[PDB]
Amino acid sequence: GFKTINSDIHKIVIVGGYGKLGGLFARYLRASGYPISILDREDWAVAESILANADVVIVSVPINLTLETIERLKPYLTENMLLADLTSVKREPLAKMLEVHTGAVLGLHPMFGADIASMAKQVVVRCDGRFPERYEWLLEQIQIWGAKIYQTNATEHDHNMTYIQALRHFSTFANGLHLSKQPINLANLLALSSPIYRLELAMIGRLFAQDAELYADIIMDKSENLAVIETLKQTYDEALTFFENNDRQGFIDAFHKVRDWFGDYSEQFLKESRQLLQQA
Amino acid sequence: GFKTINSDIHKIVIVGGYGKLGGLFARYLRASGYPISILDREDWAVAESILANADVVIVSVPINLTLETIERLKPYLTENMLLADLTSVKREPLAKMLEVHTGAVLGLHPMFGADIASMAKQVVVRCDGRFPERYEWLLEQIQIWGAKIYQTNATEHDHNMTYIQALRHFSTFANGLHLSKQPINLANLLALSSPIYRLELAMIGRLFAQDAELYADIIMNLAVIETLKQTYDEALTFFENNDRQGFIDAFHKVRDWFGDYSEQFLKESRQLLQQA
Ligand SMILES: NC(=O)c1ccc[n+]([C@@H]2O[C@H](COP(=O)([O-])OP(=O)(O)OC[C@H]3O[C@@H](n4cnc5c(N)ncnc54)[C@H](O)[C@@H]3O)[C@@H](O)[C@H]2O)c1
Ligand SMILES: NC(=O)c1ccc[n+]([C@@H]2O[C@H](COP(=O)([O-])OP(=O)(O)OC[C@H]3O[C@@H](n4cnc5c(N)ncnc54)[C@H](O)[C@@H]3O)[C@@H](O)[C@H]2O)c1
Ligand SMILES: N[C@@H](Cc1ccc(O)cc1)C(=O)O
Ligand SMILES: N[C@@H](Cc1ccc(O)cc1)C(=O)O
Repeated sequence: GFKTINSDIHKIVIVGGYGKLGGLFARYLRASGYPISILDREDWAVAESILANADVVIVSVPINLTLETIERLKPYLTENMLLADLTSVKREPLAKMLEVHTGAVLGLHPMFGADIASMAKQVVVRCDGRFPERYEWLLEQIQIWGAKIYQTNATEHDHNMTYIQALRHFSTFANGLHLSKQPINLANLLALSSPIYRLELAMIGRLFAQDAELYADIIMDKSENLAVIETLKQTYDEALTFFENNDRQGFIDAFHKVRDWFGDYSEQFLKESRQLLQQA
Repeated sequence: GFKTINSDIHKIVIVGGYGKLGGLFARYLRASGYPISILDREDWAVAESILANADVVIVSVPINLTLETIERLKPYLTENMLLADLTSVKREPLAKMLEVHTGAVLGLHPMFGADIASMAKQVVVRCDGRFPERYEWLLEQIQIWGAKIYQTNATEHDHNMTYIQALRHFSTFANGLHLSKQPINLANLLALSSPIYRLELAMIGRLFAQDAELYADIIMNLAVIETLKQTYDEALTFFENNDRQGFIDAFHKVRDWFGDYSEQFLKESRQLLQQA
């Protein structure tokens, strides 16, 4: 149960609302006192009646269907409505929402999966479209759940996701792929693993419990993503050289330079990770 | 304070005892009622008196100095002593301990760093050298502190460390190296990061807070890192060829290799972060 920030909101439609993320937001919104209607894959025959008199429309469909879904909403949108999305990429969905709708437009990116037990300390990225004064209530509602909002423009958002998501999930993918080809039994590795070592494997394996299509569409979104993963391969080759050459001091010098780049974050991360495992 | 499993142990010598791991073991053993003498980098001129009447000698020096350090102990060792190590590699240190000492010999590998706040649920690998009946007390003592003992031979230990340590730390090293060359500011990435995404970066940056020498010696294994290089290529090909279904099919096959561990790891990681 959560405080209802805006009691003048009488109907919220979630497009893709039987999905994992859309469903999660539907639950949180219902628990905050807002009536929710769902428009999912088999409901378009009655889109007109589902969307009729909506105050808010939220789009949470597969990345590769998002832009066509936004266009499909066009005939049913009225100017008083808020149009928003939850998509992992922002530049193109935000531009498309602003093109199809003349009213308030808000881009969101929840930086978490649908398996969260609570919204406490989870981050949602805010990219303004139009009329932010009309949707302040929704940003405040999300914070009532305990989430934190961070604001960027949609282009900067996607630029940062190049590193945060495309690079990182590509890398984890390659690590899991590699492990899967090795002549080893995972349970044998786990028996020798203390908590930190178990967590090393968990951070790789947990990726594969999720939807392949999500990670495919994130990584494939733009040519900057291909470019950054091509450079990861070049760096892997550079790192390898130290071990082929048995150049222990070269490795150490590089390790020390990388520590200076992290700065005090290296020691903070060591501490945070230890505390995470100690409690648990 | 921990229960003293064996009250007949009157002197334990830790070679490398002012170090991070040696110092940690010295603190646990002192707290378990065992008198500790330290033999560190400067102390070899008085090694005769340090090692005199020792019941146990534990080696905890840099990996690259470990075998020559064991060799250097031979003149001060007597048959009744227990000789043991904490080294991250087991096959060469164990053999060299069996070579220079006629008495009880035990190989240990603590699977953790010195910054632990307790031994609860930490793993120590056990590789028997000689006369395990003589050192059961110490295996029990370590468990009194809350650690788990897992037993293997030194060859199988070393084989598993290829994957658990060499592979994983090399890959984390290459990822931090790569990140350090990107046109980004870490604080800015962190401000967009929910707890799971902060942990993605934490798991890389925390490597670099530790001793570069340790990871250099552990990694230097080459085969598995060279094959990782081959897998990076296969993975990249999906994105270069815009082969989405290929990627999805490969992702599904990896999930099947992890089996139910994928979902268990998703749950464990969620729980770890929610507790925080
Ligand atoms: N699950 C996550 O970790 C996560 C995290 C952040 C953002 N997102 C975003 O959520 C969206 C994907 O949703 P999900 O991850 O919950 O996956 P999902 O597959 O579980 O949900 C997607 C839903 O959209 C529905 N759908 C498909 N075509 C439709 C159509 N034409 N009209 C209406 N509904 C349609 C599906 O039936 C499904 O219920 C993407 O925008 C993605 O970037 C997901
Ligand atoms: N630190 C870890 O996370 C970790 C984990 C598991 C195992 N280990 C093992 O710990 C051992 C020691 O490393 P540490 O991590 O505590 O690093 P460290 O540098 O803190 O400790 C090494 C100690 O050995 C001393 N030393 C150097 N040369 C010596 C010599 N000739 N004779 C006696 N002492 C000497 C140093 O002065 C120092 O006090 C290695 O065998 C390593 O594999 C370390
Ligand atoms: N990467 C997150 C889930 C997620 C996926 C895609 C996103 O856009 C955001 C979050 C996790 O593994 O838990
Ligand atoms: N890898 C552990 C520390 C460690 C290092 C070497 C070892 O042999 C064992 C454990 C960590 O990052 O916390």
